[PDB]
Amino acid sequence: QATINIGTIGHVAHGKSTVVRAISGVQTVRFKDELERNITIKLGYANAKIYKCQEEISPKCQRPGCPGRYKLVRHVSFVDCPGHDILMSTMLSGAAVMDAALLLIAGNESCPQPQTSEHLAAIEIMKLKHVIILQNKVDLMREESALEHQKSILKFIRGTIADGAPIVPISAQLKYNIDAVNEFIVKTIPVPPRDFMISPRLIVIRSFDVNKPGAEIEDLKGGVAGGSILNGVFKLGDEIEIRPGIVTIQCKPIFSNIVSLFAEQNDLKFAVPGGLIGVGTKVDPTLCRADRLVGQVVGAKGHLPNIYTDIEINYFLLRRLLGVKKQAKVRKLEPNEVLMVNIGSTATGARVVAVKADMARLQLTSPACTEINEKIALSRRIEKHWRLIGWATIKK
Amino acid sequence: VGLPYSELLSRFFNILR
Repeated sequence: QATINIGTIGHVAHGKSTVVRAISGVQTVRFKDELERNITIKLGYANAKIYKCQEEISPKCQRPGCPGRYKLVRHVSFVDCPGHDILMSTMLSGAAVMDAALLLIAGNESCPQPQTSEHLAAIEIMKLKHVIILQNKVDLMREESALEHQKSILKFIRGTIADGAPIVPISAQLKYNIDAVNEFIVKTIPVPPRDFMISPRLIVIRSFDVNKPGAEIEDLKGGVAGGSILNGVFKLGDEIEIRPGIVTIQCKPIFSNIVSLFAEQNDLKFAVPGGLIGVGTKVDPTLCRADRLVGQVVGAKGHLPNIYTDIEINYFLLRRLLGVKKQAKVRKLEPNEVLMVNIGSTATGARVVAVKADMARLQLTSPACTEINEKIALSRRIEKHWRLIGWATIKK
Repeated sequence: VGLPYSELLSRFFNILR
């Protein structure tokens, strides 16, 4: 199945979807009539092939001269998030689901673009320094201007946790120069190991009913959860608890036996981790209605994640903020103020109980589940929409 | 490195419509 969760990052109206299309052919759709013209809310999904010519996009070597057929390397799946500074929660969720990143910078649009920088920062925070950098709108720029842009980018990427991350000049519309990108996908991104015995944990980003308009109820379908595994091969025929729960104010975890564990385009026996998977469960498709299973944790039955509202956070912050042009000073965190705490996939609205030296105690208005220590990206409301302040770990 | 990139860029420039 899908071997490595590779994410796509860039500015809004630059062409992440376009890039995906160029790579795979699989469309992110762009939907709900708002997003048909403009920008997606959900993650965009695509399945790209790597079968190398060693003597590729398709498993045949008729194209690159030598008739010695395309030698199977990998199959990779995309994690394409919204690159808008309003919808950052989704991006954050994607980030602690990904194994590696793909940057997208346009030629004619500037080098210190705010959103892109923010994305980069997020990636750095959440252990995602494996970034393949792509020059995108180069089918517009001069023989000198492009070079200048590249130089500027290089200059920028000197103090960042990205040091010598590779840059490729592609056209997402004209279909050129993606060979290099493909090569890098095997070269610069090795897949981090993901075993059998590391306790099975599924991180849900999407809720899906496949209940088509027109059918009869004597021919029914269950609930499908679109979520990623980063530990534990889920096999067909297992019982599950989804632990952030269902709301009564108290919450109670949801129990579902596996109908299917579906990856690629064809349903499989297994779901080997480091991939984003559509899990058919006996759970109602009415709870998989639109975007209900977003930021929920799934464990195999006989397991104890903990649903915390009162949290011990170890926090770290910036000197100067991101999301804006206008990079504003980080004023100190203020008590009993609504922050957004992004933990793996959750985007919970939290109130500050205490501020110490490097630790903070937080109240959650919506309960999140901590199994391990859990990776956090933090966010705040200063300029209406949510800006990225810093990062944390749950000290548990 | 931005010089195994330079070659790529050159190639791209060569094969534009």
